[PDB]
Amino acid sequence: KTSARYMELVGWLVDKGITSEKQWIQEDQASYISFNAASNSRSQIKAALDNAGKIMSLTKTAPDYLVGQQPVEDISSNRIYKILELNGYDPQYAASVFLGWATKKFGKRNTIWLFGPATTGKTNIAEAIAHTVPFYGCVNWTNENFPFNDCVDKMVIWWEEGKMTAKVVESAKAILGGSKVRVDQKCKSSAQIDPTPVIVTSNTNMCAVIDGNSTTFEHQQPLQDRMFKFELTRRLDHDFGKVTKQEVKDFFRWAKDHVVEVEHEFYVKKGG
Amino acid sequence: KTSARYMELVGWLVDKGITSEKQWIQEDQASYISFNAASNSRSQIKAALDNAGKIMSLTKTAPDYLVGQQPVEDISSNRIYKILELNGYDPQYAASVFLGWATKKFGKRNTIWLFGPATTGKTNIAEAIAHTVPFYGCVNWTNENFPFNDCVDKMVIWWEEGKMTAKVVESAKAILGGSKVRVDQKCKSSAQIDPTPVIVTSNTNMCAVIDGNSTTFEHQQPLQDRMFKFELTRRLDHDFGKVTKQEVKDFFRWAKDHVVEVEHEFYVKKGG
Amino acid sequence: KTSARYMELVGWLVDKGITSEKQWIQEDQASYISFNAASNSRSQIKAALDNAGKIMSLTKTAPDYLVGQQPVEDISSNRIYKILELNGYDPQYAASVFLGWATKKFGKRNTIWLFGPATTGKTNIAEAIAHTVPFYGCVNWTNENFPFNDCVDKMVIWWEEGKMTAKVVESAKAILGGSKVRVDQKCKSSAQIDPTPVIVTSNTNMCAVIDGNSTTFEHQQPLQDRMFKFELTRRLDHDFGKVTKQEVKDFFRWAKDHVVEVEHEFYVKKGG
Amino acid sequence: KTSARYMELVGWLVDKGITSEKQWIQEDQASYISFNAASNSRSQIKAALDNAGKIMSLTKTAPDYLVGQQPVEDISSNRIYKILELNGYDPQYAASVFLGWATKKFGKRNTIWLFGPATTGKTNIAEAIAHTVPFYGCVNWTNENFPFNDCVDKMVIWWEEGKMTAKVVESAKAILGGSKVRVDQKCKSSAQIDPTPVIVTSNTNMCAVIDGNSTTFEHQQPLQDRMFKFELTRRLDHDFGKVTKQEVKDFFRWAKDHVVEVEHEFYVKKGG
Amino acid sequence: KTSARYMELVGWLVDKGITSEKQWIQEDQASYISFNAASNSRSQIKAALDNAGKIMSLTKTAPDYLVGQQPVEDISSNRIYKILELNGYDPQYAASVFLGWATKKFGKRNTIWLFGPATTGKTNIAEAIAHTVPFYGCVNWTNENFPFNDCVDKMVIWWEEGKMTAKVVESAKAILGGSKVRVDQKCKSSAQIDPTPVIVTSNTNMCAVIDGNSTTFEHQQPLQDRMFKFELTRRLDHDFGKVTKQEVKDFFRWAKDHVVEVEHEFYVKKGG
Amino acid sequence: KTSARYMELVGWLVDKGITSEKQWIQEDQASYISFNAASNSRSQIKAALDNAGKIMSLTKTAPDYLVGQQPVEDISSNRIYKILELNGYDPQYAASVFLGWATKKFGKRNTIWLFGPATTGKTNIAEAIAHTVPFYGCVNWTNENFPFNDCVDKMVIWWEEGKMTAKVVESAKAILGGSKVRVDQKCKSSAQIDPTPVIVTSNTNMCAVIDGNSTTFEHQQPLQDRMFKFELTRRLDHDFGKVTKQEVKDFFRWAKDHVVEVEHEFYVKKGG
Amino acid sequence: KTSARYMELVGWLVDKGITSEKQWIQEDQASYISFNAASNSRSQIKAALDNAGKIMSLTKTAPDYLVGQQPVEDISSNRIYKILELNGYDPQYAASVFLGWATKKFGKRNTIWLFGPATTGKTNIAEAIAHTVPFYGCVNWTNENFPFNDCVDKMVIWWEEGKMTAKVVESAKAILGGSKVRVDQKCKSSAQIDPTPVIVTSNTNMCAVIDGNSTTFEHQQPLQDRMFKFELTRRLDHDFGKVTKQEVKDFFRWAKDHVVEVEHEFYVKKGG
DNA sequence: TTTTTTTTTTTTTTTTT
Repeated sequence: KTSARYMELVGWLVDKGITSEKQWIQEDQASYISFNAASNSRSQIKAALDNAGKIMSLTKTAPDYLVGQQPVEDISSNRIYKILELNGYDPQYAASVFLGWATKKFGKRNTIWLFGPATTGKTNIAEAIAHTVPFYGCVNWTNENFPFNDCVDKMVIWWEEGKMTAKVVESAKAILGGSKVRVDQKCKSSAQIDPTPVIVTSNTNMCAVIDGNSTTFEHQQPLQDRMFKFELTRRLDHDFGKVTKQEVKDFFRWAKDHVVEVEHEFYVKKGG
Repeated sequence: KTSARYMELVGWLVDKGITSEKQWIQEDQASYISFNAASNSRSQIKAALDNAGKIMSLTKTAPDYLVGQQPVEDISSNRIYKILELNGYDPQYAASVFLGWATKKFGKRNTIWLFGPATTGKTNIAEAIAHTVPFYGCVNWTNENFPFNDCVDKMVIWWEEGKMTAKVVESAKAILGGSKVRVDQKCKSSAQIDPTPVIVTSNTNMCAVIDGNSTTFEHQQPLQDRMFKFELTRRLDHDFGKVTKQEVKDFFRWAKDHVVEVEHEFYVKKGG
Repeated sequence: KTSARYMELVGWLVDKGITSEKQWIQEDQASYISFNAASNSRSQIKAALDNAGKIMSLTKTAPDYLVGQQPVEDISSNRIYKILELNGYDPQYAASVFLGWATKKFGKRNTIWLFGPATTGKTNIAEAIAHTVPFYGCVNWTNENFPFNDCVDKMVIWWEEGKMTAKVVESAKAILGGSKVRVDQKCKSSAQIDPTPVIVTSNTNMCAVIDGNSTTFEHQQPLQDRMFKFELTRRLDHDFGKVTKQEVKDFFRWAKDHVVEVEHEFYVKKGG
Repeated sequence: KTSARYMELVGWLVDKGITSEKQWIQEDQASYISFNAASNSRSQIKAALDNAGKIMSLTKTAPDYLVGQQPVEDISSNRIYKILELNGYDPQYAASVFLGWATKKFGKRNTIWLFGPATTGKTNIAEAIAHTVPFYGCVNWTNENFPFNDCVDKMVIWWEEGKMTAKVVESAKAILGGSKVRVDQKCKSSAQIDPTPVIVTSNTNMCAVIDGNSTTFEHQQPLQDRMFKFELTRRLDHDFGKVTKQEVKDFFRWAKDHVVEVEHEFYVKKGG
Repeated sequence: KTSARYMELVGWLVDKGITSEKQWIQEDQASYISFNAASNSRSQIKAALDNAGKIMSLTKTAPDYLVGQQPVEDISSNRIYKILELNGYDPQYAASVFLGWATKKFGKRNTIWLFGPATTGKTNIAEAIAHTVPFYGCVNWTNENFPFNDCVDKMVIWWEEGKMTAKVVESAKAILGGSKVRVDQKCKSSAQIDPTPVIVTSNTNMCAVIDGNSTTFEHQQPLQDRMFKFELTRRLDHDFGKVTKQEVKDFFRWAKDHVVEVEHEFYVKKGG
Repeated sequence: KTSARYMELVGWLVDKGITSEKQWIQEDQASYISFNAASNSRSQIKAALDNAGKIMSLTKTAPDYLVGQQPVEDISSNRIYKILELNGYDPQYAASVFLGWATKKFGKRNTIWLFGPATTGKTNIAEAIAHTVPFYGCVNWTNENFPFNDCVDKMVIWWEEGKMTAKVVESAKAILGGSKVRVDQKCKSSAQIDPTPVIVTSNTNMCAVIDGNSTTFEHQQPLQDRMFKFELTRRLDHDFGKVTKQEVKDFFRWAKDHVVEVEHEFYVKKGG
Repeated sequence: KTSARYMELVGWLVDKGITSEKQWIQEDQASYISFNAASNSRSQIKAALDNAGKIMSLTKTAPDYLVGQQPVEDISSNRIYKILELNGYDPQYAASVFLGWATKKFGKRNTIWLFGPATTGKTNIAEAIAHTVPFYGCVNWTNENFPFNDCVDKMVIWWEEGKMTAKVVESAKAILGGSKVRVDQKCKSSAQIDPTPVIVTSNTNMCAVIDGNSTTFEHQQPLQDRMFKFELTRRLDHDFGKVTKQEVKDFFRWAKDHVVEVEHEFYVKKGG
């Protein structure tokens, strides 16, 4: 009276691919109600969801969720196209750089930073990128005792608040080049972080490592060599976002299709 | 077995719009009594009510109950228009601002602050609007530990007590500008907030942020540009309020039928 | 197995209007001991009592089950009128004020404050009134920063002894004129005190406010404008009172049988 | 099912001489093992004992179950007569005083205080009184935060050592005066102490009131008009006392037989 | 069958000389095997042993294990007699004092403080006297946070190292003077104490009181007027002692056979 | 079914060398779905895996898995061989030292301290060795309360970052050299550590002991006497990894085949 | 039901001499997994382990493990002869002293101490003696707050470090001197140690007693004239230790079969 | 046919400190 129920729940979770609570809430609430009525023991469903998430992360990496199964159709049918056109950035070169940074094959280069206002198509694009990947780590400096937290076995590490802290410079340097390092999470819990691309959204400077109560500038060369900086100037307009999933999938497919040459230096010569 | 019963209970809770035990006892009390008699474990009904509320907050909006299916076909039939012409404000402009702040037709601008003593009738209108929306929250800024405690998955955010706190200004600005944000809630909870229309009612100026024990003024530019400020000079009569749901529905219908353009401004003009 | 028992208990609690376990223990004993022997958890009885209290307070009021249909059949059949005449107060004016306080509709005026001897035959009357009505909030000075704690969901509120504090003055000011305001309570919790008619018994200067460690007289004009002062001087005999439900019902009936105009004012002039 | 067992247990606790854990263990020893074997849950027996104690303390006074139906025949039959002769008290006068103090007919003169060493025989009398009635309150002033700890819902209270503070003098004045009032007990809670007759046995002056950090005796007129003081002089002999129960019942019956006039003051006429 | 099994277990624990778990397993071993074969939860045997111990402590007392079963009438039949003769004490007077202190015929005086080395027979004799009785208390003054530990109704209260703390001296005085008292136990436990004979075995002056972190002699007069003094100025030979049950039985028999007079004062006045 | 399923799970854990949950998930993935479809009870599988891990840690060691099963084939063409040849380290001497430190043949010399930059290649080799073996401890120094982590019974104890502490220097010395000491974990329980080969990797000065809140070098003689210090300064190229289990097995087999008389000494000499 | 399982567990624990879960898993792991799969409750196993420990400690001592069960007739051949020749003491005299200390026939003389540098054959012999007997206490001085914590009802008290404290001097005197005494350990816990053999492993200032917050030698005589003290100088080699059980058994048999004269004195002559 | 409760494992604290 429990084996078949657990099997059906695991099958439904694998067929739907749930990652949180509101998702399954707006999806199909009949299975959840049936499970709650049959037994309030949420341990089984929690373990099943954890196993499903682990299998999806360790197997379905970032590119696995980037290559759209449908045809690319056209690149002009996405808001990112006109956004970059108004901002002024190379589409093919930017797509190639993003692919190289997400594939982790570049080596010590695995981090992108943006400098400019948030109204220039930054917050919307960051939210769209975070919502695209099903497993993403939203790291925030809400707890100074442990900065890095939700970012173990994920796909994209979002940095929308503050900058890189100085108390965990080793972890940041290891993640910049796709490496790993044992970092502490909550109270008594040291775990290793796997190679996961990081994207910044905060309107600050990634090089400005916050230490104690000021900024430190001692390892600017490695931070610049392991991170690609994109300057922002010309702001956007009104209602210049609303990035969906089909547009991102088509953009990723187009980027994977045509690939150009990419360098491996800080001073990126954007001239594709 | 219990799956059908749980599905029926969820459907009933969704169609009844229950928000707590009081509403459940007022509406259908037989189901609650039967569930309590069959088993004291209120975990099932609690989870069902939570899921129903989350679904209603993520799907239900304003036209579901704020806009009536049939308009009033007149103007001299509801005390709302009487109180409006007594206070002295633009009817079409006010309706447009209300529809833009509730239905969300722009983005940043998504807040309203109507100041008025306990005699101009604004308090009665605010209480009626709060009672209309069952899934609303009276986020009272009295407790200096967790202010935002009634704005997560709600219909309206009533601000009738207290001004603003300087400790959490980012979350307030994000809620005013229609977007998500993280608030330092409990020790093991801090999710985002869904874009919910916020209406102010306290006589104290909400723009004056309260920091610990002092008042700030530099943080007034965004608080003023992300909302519409209105003032009520003339009072009312002998108990003129207690607006019901039919009156609000008729007013919303009349607005949707007759609405001009919407302007982006903070200081209300002397017209209307 | 227990649905019938739960429904019977709920019906009995709604009929007898029981609010505490002591009342039910004193009244029905067969069903009580039967439920105790059956279910070893008081969750059912607690839920039944909560539902009964909600239906009696939120939906119902007090005079509905307080104004007995059996008139007094004469001018004065007890000693309440004799005590009132010995104290020195307006007859028709006092009756009108009492009817307005019981019904609540004569503007914001809905509170009485007594002052005089510490035993002017009022303690026994207050105790009898509290014992008769099933819903009564006894405001005690147990808490330091949160003195007001027995005013949410109640028919009448009684102020024992001690001067009003300054930590929660807005709640009292709102309850005086029927308004409401959300204030904090224990540790990490804020609620809105439901407006309820309040009566003060402490002869001390209740108009004064205890602010931290001083006596402020600022909150005096609104308190006097929203309340009626009763200056007590001449006391009664030895425990002159013994008010019962029948006496209160007869008084309410004889007062409703003859209603006159009301003179809203703070100073209750004894002469004329 | 368990209704019959619960009814039998209640009847036993009522008319079997069971009031505490030790008393119940000494009464029916096999009943405890039988109840433990029939059910491993002591909640039923705990609730039964609580209900029995409440019914015996609240509604049930004390003399009704401590006044034998047979006279004392001759006053020279117990050690109480010798103690009274050695101390100095009028037979009929003391009997009438005790009757009035136990019946609470004076309205406010329901208090007794003794001013004499422990060697006079006060300790033995207090021990006999405590052993007689099964229930009794024991107020210990060892902790200022919890003055009245053992006296809620009782018939006779015994003041061991220590004096009464000045933080809750109103509670003591209402208890000794034949009234009631909320009193702060443990867990920052407020309990109710009905007019329970109290008797003091310590040798220290009980008139001293500890207010904050001083000793004041302002409460003199009420303490004299609501209590009766008795000064002791002569002591007793080595190994004397050990008052039983039948002797107390016979003495109470003899006192009830001869009832005369009782004065109204603090210093009772020490004569006869 | 539960009641019959409980009664059989109680009878076995009573007629097998069982105190709890240690002695229960020492005397018999098949009881646990039978219990495991019948049931599994040790709560049954725990409650059985608790009830057996409570009954043994209530009914029987000290004399239950003092007088032997077979008369002997001889002073050279035990080692305690030779020890007391070598130390310099009258055998008849010592036996009379022991017989008078065992039954507690004096009342006020029921304690004797012994101060002397261990080679003369102090710690060994104390441990033998403590183990002679099945239920005994060990109020070892080792933790300032725990005044009286094991001593809730016992036959003999053995005191080893440590002195009474200036905070619960009244409880010790009442226990020594044949009376009860309430002493705080653990964080959530506190029971009274029954008048049980107490014997000290401190190597120093036990009359001293431990006040906070110093020594004070405030309660020395009561301890001197209610307790005798014993000094061990001599020393016995090596390889001696062993106070079995037959020795104590013969000693008590000889004491009861030879009864004289006992004096009451500070020092030990061996006059009889 | 329960016993058979538990036995099958234990056998699978012993065969596949399961240690954690994610490992078994990635390994025998069909077993998880089979157990979910058969029943719902993760406690059984958790206990089985815990018992299997405990057995493997208490019975197995390092040489049980370090020994290969076929010829080493490569002698100096592999990546590790090329790195060792370019670093100027003795191949045979290094292999003999590793065999003596892992196989426990040295006994008194079972500690290695690698000092130098991070790009030398020691960090990557240590991480690969830790990830290859199943059970392994990560004794880090992130908190000042838990000096050790999961080192109790393991194959290799990797010291990523941090330095030795002072509150428990005996435990660290016993874990490194191979002594004994009863370590005390939290305030609940504790346990010792089994002689497991420890390998250090932190580039910081490991000899710097953290005493309270300062740096002390008093506990350096034990390390100098029972530990070889190797200065790893010669950096490598740019991410030179690609380490498998077959290569490590071949290297261990070649080392075992080429073993002579290892020279014991703190500072590394020119014997290469 | 569980009678057969309990009997089987008791028989296995008595046969294999199991003293904990580790020993049970090492001797017979099949029954452990069988019981874990056929029953989740551990009450039966806990009771069996407690009974085994009681039977092995209470009804045992030191000499019980002296004369081995297998004759070997070994004298000078194992590492014991080498350690004796390196320490500089008479083998026959040392064996006789060890036998006398294990049998406890010298009254106060019941302890052995051996001073030396560090790894001078003392730690090896200490660890061998600790691992020989399956039941013993490891009174580690890692927590000076509770020294004598794990040694109650044991066979050998191992002292691998720390020094002698003044807070538990009575227990140490009773153990080394052969007596019994109760001492308070943790919060609400008293332990009584019996005359149990003690073996020291460290070479610290054992004579210096830690009193309050400093060192004192007040117990010079009680700590000197109560045990046999010896001095060492010549150390050993590397990997030349780890005394097994066969050598210890042979030495014990040789000492039991070869007994000479033992002089009662602390300052033992250098060379028996 | 016939039930329908074996303990359904009815669900569990606050603690573990």
